[PDB]
Amino acid sequence: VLSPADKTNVKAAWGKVGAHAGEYGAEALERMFLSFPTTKTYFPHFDLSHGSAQVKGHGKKVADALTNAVAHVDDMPNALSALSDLHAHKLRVDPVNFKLLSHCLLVTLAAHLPAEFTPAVHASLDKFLASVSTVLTSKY
Amino acid sequence: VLSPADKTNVKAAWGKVGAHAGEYGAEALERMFLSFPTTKTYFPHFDLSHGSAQVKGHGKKVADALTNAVAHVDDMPNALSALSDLHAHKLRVDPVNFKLLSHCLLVTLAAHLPAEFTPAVHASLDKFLASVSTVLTSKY
Amino acid sequence: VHLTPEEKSAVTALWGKVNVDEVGGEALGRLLVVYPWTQRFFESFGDLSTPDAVMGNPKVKAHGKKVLGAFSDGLAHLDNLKGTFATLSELHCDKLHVDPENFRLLGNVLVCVLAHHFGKEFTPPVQAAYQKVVAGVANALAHKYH
Amino acid sequence: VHLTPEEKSAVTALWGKVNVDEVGGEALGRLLVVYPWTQRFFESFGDLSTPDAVMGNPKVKAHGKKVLGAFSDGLAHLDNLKGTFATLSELHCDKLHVDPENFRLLGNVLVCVLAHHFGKEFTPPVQAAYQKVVAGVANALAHKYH
Ligand code: HEM
Ligand code: HEM
Ligand code: HEM
Ligand code: HEM
Ligand SMILES: [S]
Ligand SMILES: [S]
Ligand SMILES: [S]
Ligand SMILES: [S]
Ligand SMILES: [S]
Ligand SMILES: [S]
Repeated sequence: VLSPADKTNVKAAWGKVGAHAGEYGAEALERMFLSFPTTKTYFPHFDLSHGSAQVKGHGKKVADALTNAVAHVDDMPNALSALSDLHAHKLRVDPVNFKLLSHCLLVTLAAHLPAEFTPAVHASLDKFLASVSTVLTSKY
Repeated sequence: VLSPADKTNVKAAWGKVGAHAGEYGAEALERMFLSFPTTKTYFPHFDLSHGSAQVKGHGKKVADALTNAVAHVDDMPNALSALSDLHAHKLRVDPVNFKLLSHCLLVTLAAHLPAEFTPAVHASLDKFLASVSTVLTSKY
Repeated sequence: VHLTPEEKSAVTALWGKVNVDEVGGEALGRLLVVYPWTQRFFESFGDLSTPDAVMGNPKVKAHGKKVLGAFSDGLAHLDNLKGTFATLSELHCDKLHVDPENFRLLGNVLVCVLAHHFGKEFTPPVQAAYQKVVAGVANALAHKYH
Repeated sequence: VHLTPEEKSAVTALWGKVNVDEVGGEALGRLLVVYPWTQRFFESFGDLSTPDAVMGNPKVKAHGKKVLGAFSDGLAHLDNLKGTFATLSELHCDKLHVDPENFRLLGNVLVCVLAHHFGKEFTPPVQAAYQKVVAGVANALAHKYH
């Protein structure tokens, strides 16, 4: 359950992310691949090297999915339904891995938004990413 | 997402549990306390010895909560709302522990219902208990 | 890991009654059915589209026999699980990159299979002893991540 | 755990710039705010009703200083974390019965605090090195469960 204060906090922090959203998604992916190398096996056809155009393009897709979730925070199962089908059915992503990407997204936000990443906003963003992760794993 | 087949399977297996529900809840609790001793710290005022009347009485409460969840499987957040408030706010139960009790409930069902505990029903019961656990942890 | 003599007794007496040709396939099949993302690692096994296809799959039964033999080897070396599972750890960690959370899952599925097979014989104290074993095996298999 | 010389370099250079009187309290406070069930273990700390009360609590800052000192000790003994954290493992496991998943959580909160404090300096490779450290500390703290 995202509280009213949580939704306000998530809107504010992601709103300050602005047009960097694509770049931050790519950085979170690189953080995950380097910190948690098991996650790399899901992208054998990617070049995962730094500066990879495939990682940059994918990070924009990830950021756009989160932006969609923020914009439809009261209706996330519906908004992310096609994405949950993809991850669970076709890609068969291990649910553990959503915790890893969520952590790397928080680290990325912390490293870029020193003013916004207060303890209260940190708590709200963690609950938001946990809620997104719950939706994306709901379809095994 | 519990599928239609999952709801049918859970109804059938729990329906066969019958009036043993109270006893099975108490056995699952004992299984958890012995297998995962960290869980005992939540019950310092309980006598956790075998045959304890407090564990027997509590196991009936647990079984009745699951029976309520089965009977309202399409509306579990509402049915379990007061229970989720209790576990998250007042008791502050570590979310890890719901996986431990869910596992011990499956073990208890497996040990008592050899005919019902097929792989398909095992999968449905695991998804059901994961759904109950998600509701009970939704309120931190 | 350290089992008490009573814990060792409980584990050993039950394991001598296990059908070593079937219980491994039963636990592996249930892992693939209950935790479907694990099917990602078994694409070469063929039909896993339904629970009956999984449990009836001969490659699942065959491979489950090898998995159970590894658990049997762990039961015989309860205080050198790390050395026992060293080559298995390099396989699962360095080459397969299985997340170690799934080692815990398979161990818990094995416990469910033993409860199903032995019924009331699989008492809470007997379970508690088996949870120590499967936790120790999972930890040893994950040492190459540690 | 084994860090490469480049990983050791990245970790050591950043840690020498950490304010050891504040970062521990910041990580502990955020743990209590973000993962509220951990407040179960700190009833004697007083007002934890709001995030500002947690972060401003003097007992939180004081205890966080001890936690950070333990991480510093781990950084100095990267290949004997088990011996380093032995008495701490008995405290958290045998006497407090903290679930070891929370050791991983606190480690990840520390990583978030370091990213917040150091910004772009906390590069993905620097993070990857710190994840190895906090994973090794968590594993050593949990050895009395293992
Ligand atoms: C917050 C969590 C996540 C979000 C919002 C997310 C979002 C997305 C999106 C938007 C796509 C592209 C959909 C399309 O192009 O049709 C995608 C694809 C994909 N995702 Fe995720 N994802 C998340 C977590 C993960 C995790 C944890 C993994 C594995 C470690 C993963 C693995 C993949 C893979 C393998 C693809 C296919 C890439 C390709 O073949 O081009 N995702 N994801
Ligand atoms: C499927 C999961 C669970 C269910 C259905 C469940 C259900 C219940 C119910 C029905 C009650 C009594 C409510 C009342 O009397 O007002 C209760 C109380 C309680 N539960 Fe749970 N519970 C679950 C998991 C857990 C876990 C994992 C823990 C901790 C390891 C836990 C700890 C407690 C405690 C400490 C109490 C208070 C007991 C007392 O002081 O009398 N519960 N639970
Ligand atoms: C307690 C946990 C486990 C044990 C004891 C175990 C045991 C084994 C054994 C004995 C082998 C055969 C190695 C050989 O042929 O020399 C094997 C292979 C394999 N295991 Fe496991 N396993 C465990 C968990 C898992 C899990 C959870 C997965 C996937 C989700 C997995 C995936 C595989 C794969 C893909 C192979 C084939 C590797 C190859 O042939 O190259 N294992 N395992
Ligand atoms: C990396 C993880 C952790 C480290 C390095 C760490 C470190 C420490 C240290 C150095 C002490 C002081 C011991 C002494 O005074 O001699 C301590 C005490 C304590 N820790 Fe932690 N800790 C960790 C995780 C946790 C977590 C996650 C919790 C609770 C959720 C926790 C609960 C406590 C409590 C209650 C005490 C006080 C025990 C007492 O005074 O008797 N610890 N810890
Ligand atoms: S790759
Ligand atoms: S992704
Ligand atoms: S107790
Ligand atoms: S409970
Ligand atoms: S396996
Ligand atoms: S602590």
